[PDB]
Amino acid sequence: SSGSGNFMTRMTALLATLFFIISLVLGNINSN
Amino acid sequence: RKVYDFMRWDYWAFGISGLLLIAAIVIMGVRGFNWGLDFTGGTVIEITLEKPAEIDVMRDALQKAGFEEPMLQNFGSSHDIMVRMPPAEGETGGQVLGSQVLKVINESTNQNAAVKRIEFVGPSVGADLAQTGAMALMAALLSILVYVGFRFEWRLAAGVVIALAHDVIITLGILSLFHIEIDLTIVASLMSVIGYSLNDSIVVSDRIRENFRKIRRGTPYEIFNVSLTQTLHRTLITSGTTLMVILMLYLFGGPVLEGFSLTMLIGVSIGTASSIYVASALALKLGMK
Amino acid sequence: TKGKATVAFAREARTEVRKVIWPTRQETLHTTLIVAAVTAVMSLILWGLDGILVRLVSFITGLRF
Amino acid sequence: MLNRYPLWKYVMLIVVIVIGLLYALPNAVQQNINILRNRVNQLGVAEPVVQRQGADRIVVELPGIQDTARAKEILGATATLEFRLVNTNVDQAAAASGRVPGDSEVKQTREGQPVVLYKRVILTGDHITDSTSSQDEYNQPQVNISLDSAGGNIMSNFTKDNIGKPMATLFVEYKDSGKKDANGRAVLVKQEEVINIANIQSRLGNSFRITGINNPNEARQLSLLLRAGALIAPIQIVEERTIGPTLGMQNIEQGLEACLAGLLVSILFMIIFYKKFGLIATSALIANLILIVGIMSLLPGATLSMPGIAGIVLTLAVAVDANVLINERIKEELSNGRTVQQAIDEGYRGAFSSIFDANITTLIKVIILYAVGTGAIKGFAITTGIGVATSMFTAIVGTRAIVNLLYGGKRVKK
Amino acid sequence: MAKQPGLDFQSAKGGLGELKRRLLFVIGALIVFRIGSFIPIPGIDAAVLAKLLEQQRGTIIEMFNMFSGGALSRASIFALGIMPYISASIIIQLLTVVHPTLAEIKKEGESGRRKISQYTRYGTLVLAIFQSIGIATGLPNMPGMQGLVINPGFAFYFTAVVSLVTGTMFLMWLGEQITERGIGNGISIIIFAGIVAGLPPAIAHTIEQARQGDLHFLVLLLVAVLVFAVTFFVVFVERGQRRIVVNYAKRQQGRRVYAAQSTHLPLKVNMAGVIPAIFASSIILFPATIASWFGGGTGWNWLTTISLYLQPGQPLYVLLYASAIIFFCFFYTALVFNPRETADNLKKSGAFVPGIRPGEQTAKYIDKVMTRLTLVGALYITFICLIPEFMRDAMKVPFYFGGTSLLIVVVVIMDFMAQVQTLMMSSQYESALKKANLKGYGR
Amino acid sequence: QGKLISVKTDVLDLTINTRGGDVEQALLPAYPKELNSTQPFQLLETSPQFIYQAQSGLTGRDGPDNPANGPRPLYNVEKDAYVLAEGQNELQVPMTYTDAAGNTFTKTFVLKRGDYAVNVNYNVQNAGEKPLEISSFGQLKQSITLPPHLTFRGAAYSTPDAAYAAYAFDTIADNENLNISSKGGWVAMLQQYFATAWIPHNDGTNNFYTANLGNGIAAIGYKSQPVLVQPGQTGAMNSTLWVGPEIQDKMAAVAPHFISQPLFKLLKWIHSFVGNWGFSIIIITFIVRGIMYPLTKAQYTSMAKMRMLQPKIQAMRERLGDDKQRISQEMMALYKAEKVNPLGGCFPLLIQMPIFLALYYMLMGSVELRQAPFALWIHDLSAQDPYYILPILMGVTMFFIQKMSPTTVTDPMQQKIMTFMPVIFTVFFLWFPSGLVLYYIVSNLVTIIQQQLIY
Repeated sequence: SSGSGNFMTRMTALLATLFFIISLVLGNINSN
Repeated sequence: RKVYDFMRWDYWAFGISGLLLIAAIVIMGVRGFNWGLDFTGGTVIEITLEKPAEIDVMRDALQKAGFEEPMLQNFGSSHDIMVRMPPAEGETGGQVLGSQVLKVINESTNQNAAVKRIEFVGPSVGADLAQTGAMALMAALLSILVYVGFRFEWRLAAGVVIALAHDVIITLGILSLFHIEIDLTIVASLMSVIGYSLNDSIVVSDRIRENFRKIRRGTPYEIFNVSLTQTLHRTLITSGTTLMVILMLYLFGGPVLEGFSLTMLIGVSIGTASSIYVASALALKLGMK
Repeated sequence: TKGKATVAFAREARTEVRKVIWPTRQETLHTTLIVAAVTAVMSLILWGLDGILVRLVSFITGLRF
Repeated sequence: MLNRYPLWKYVMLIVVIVIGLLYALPNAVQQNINILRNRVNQLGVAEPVVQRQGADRIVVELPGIQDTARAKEILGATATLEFRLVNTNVDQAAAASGRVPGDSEVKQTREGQPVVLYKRVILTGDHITDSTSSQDEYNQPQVNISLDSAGGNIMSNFTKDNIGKPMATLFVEYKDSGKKDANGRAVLVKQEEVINIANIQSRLGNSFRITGINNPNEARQLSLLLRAGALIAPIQIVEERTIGPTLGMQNIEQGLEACLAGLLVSILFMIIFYKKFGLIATSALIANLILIVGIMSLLPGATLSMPGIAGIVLTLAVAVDANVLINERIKEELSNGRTVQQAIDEGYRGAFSSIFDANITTLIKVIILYAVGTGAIKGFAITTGIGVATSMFTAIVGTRAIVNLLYGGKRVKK
Repeated sequence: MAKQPGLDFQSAKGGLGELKRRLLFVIGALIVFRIGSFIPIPGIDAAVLAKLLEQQRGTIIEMFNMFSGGALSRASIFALGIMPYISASIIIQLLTVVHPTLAEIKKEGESGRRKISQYTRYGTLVLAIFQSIGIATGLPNMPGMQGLVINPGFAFYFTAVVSLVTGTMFLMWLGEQITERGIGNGISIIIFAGIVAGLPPAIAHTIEQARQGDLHFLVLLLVAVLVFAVTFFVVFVERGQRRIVVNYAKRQQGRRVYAAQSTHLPLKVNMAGVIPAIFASSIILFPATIASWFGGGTGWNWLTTISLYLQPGQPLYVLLYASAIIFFCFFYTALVFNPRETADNLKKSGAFVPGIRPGEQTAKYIDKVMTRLTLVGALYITFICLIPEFMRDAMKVPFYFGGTSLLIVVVVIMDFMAQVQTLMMSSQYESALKKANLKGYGR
Repeated sequence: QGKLISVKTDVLDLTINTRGGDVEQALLPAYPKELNSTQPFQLLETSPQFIYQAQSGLTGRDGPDNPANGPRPLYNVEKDAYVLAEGQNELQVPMTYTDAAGNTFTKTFVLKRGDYAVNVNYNVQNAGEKPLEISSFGQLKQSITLPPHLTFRGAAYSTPDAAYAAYAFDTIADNENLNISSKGGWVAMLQQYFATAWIPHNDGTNNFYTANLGNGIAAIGYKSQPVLVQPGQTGAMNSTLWVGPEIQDKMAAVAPHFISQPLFKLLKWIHSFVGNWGFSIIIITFIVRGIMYPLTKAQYTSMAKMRMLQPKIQAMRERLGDDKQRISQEMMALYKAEKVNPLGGCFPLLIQMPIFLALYYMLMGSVELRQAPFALWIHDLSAQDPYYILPILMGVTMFFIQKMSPTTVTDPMQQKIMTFMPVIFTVFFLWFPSGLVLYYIVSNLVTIIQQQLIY
């Protein structure tokens, strides 16, 4: 990690990290 | 963890940044600063327009209402264009019945557009809003100045209001050049931000007063310096929280709240930029006889 | 520098590698089965794991894209 | 204890905040939203991505636009499905063909071409049962429409005459209002968009051929839109995206959203820059907000405004930074050699002095602004005033567990 | 340029809580990459296949492929791959070799010299942006259609660009989140996550989406049934290892205390030669990949003077790699890089001598290869790892790319397969030494 | 390679390249190129730094003149110069090539007295005696702009069944590719007074196309319906090549009957009705640069003071292998003052880039650097000739804005990130107009008033 400290919590980090598939891809949730 | 390097470079750097403050006030005089709807009266139209869409069509309807080409003062962000021009003449005001010249917004074949709002404030009415705006603004700053003087120290109160106002007046002169309206929302924003930035000044100054009262035969001015280096990171962390709030405001206010957000965004950012440290060093010069 | 100069290394290496090869057989079927087994399983372990995640999400993108 | 709220009180506060976040905030049609999505364009729409807010409820209206309640059925209007022989000379330009390199509303508005001939009704009314794309033997993917038996039978009978004629798949077209006396209320003409143009050559009546497509691998979205256009019965648009119609009222909502999101990320700061444990560090903020919403409903005497909401940012601000002022005080002084033995009592005596000063510094501006300002400033300082008096006492007493929380554990340098 | 905070580990502590995240962090990183390396990017064109005409659509090129973990077939949210990490890796380790006296990194007469911890992970996040516009605005006729990455509306390509750079934010986070109950550090963790986009179907995945429903056929999935050539090459790497796994791990032969059975893992002997090899290949594979990645050409790949000397560069640049190896392995590896970790934390199988006996390990098994993995001489090591790269890349491979990427992830598979064995025991009770040296050896 | 031959008549002066067999220079003997001169006006040109020409021929997969090849073939012509005069109305110049299987292709430029239209008659002799499918073809290819030496310029297409369309050479930053199928028609290039066009007389459907053929070279053409030619048969396809006066009705009398707009326009909207061109761009740049008042300095000072010796720069990597449950406290513990610079991290790098690239993009393709704005002191913002002040001035201005507290050192890492900037800038921006260069000076002018006195 970095030497200046801060915490990215892991559940929220995984959920944000695999959001992009279920959101801004077209056809999947909404077809345009 | 200990050891900070920047202090002699910084007050000198503040010093060259000074000429950018000279410049900002010169834009204020040369290009003007007084413009608004609340501020002195104004006629305002806001429209959403698609980029390749014909603006000469948009100009044809404002021509027909009777607004002229130097008088139309252009602003725009993202997908919205915002045009502002002096108070509407005679009995032909901004909300008038009839004519039907601006009602052609929202039908298209190339000028792809939509009307959002239309505004009108008249001149002597706008004037009371601006003069009270101008007083309201000044009295709150003055009032804070006086508190920091009585509370702590006047040499530091004056060094604070000098330092935190300098990046405000520099940022304002950029806005001045751009013909931004200085509505009561700009007044509210200028008096929103002073404190979330100055809270950082408050902690250092509390510590400096406290460190000064305990000491016995030693000197004040050495302990002032240490008081900075002790409370340094705290000032950086401090108002990180308010900055998170203003950024959320900035994301969902988008174009129509952009300069209100931009004054807030820059406003919370001045406590750690010009800051207490330059302010303290000038009051330190002054204290030292 | 670092061109066609600095001996003695490349030719020596080639005779070194040929002679580490030399005194022993290079292959054996069951020892090949064990290394392929760990290799296979490790590929299978991944494949079951993204079978219940991305393989289901991509079924929709087959269907609707 | 490290927590300075009694246990049933702490539960009771925890009950209170989780029960409270249910309040106010809570609120085939959905496959025909692509077709409905092309009708929203022409109004300045930078990014026309369409979305449902329920099963039969579709949300996409623009930022800030004057009244759309006049436009609901105009915008919801369907085609007759009349399909009749035309002639497209030379270009072979058509609206869904134009959408393949991606689409843009002025490029789409100017999309399409003159028709030199434009007469002779072949198919009319309901007549489509499907549309789909299939790879075919032309190297470039082919889109097909599947026609009904009665329609098929009509096409089958008139095949040999029409074989080689251009035949129009026809959906609604816009049209200038007659009166021109107001914004956004001009009725649509139901059969004058050439969406796709293609030539009869099928020897199978129930199968109609639509021009092949240059999409790099994609084709289902384009495939669906033709049967979406045909099988749609009217959809009247609803709800908003935070952004949404009426500019000055939209400001209020998109600022109120901003104080909720602003709040939420301020908590993420707390989580991100400090050590988690219980709900202790979050606790005085949630009680301050509640008293703020409480005092205001006991006093419904004003009116809402965005200067109010800016006071709401201002009063949020004092609440978030005051929590930060007490957290960073205790550790840093503990780190710099301030007592351990006498800690909590000296944190009572010195840890709250900048919490006071900020709140006082905040109050005197608000007071001076209320007296001398006009318009927005009154709006702004009123909502703030209650909140600044409220926050100060909430914090001075309510942030006191913080001092025990961060004098606990390893006495090593923080 | 730079910033320091904001990419960083979860909050944690001891005592009787949080016991169930056993191999969750170690191997979840690999699954996390697989979701974002298979899926399409945001937009109307994002399942993008390469051109069959002049004016439109991109082109396949091996340089994009081997460092992406992708290929045209789709354009994916993590489709920067390992390319900015390895490219930082060349800038902040292989370009500093100049002038030994101010070079640093070398041995001092003094103890220690560590300073580079923060450079690779944050170096990735300067190149990611420039790379992300480079492929998005690269290839002869774009990747797919026409999106430009500064659009405040029609912003799909910008949206893929943001998704890549915030994805590199997240891929970096994955490397250093292991510390709560996982294992591995440094480069190895990232590579094990990063090239893991293929293997099973032979190809670099997307049997997914493409063979789903009423879809007829996609021509590229012709080569996918050929998993035996793919596994044949990955075996052929394994094959060259000395084969030794022998006897029992009971009592005093254990490399686990209290075992009954012994882990059926050969002790790998060729692991050391891979350290110089990757750095020798990646500095030659970088300027051609740059020109491939920011590639262009009118209707087809640019074949003018300069770009002819880079773009079909392959076969000559690999020969230059096979020659140049000697200068990473002679006067540089062991003076930069650490000679530690020969076989003591890699061997988890039992038996200290084969046959369990005093002295007499033999030349034919492990003894004489053991001497030159330690005592002065570094002739053997790097060369034996060029024979599998040559076999695989002289005939190519049904993975959609050859090259040294398909040396690196195979070796980190052996490395983790040893590590996972004693991980509950090491998490339970202290293990004296954890990997971070890799066997760095040359002359 | 190949040679140039001269072909002369009363209104027509043509010059024919053996390489490809094409007319790559043409002149008009009846219109001098200035007052009291004997020099004709130049029409087609092909010398370095500009191309304008027709390319004649037959295409398809065995077809010689196809525009997807490497170098066009070396046609034979019997003569080194041709002059037309009394006794014959018509001069015929056959350019002759035989491809490897033994077919004879001939493209014959035929020129009559008193006319600007040159008939082109394409023949294949099928002497290698197997099947051929061969397609009639033309390209017309033109540079974007012509510097003086001694816009109206563009392309046009017409069909007999639709409206004429045309498009000028002031907005190519990309281009259309044109997929038009039509029988009859013609394809043209336009200029002041003059034009060239291909008028294919061929039966059946023609395929038209337009293209870029490299940076600021535009092209337009046709490919006619494949002609089936039998073993031992001679076949024929027919076109007229116009080289003279811009009369669009003439050709139909002769004939058989990426970049987009959103950021660029958005930056247009913040000053739309001003109407002072170059002046608005440099003002809105000062403003945007003033929004960037911490940000521009934040970019600067993150390439400045990058290291803090050995002890400070190493952090939270060796400590992870330990596994010991304190590591979360230790992270928070480590740097307090310390702010070490490891190259990137996205944020003082990303934000600034799209507005100044949109400003680059607008100014590069501009139509608005043509007039001088009244308020500006400089005229001639589209000037890009060698031997002028503004590019040295910008080289020195780039250098100045990296100065003032740089703090040098002789470390290998990161130092020359500062100092490579004016080196890359000065050589790269030394080509293309004064108004591009002048924008970087007003962009840098915000940093400058924080450097020294200036008005």
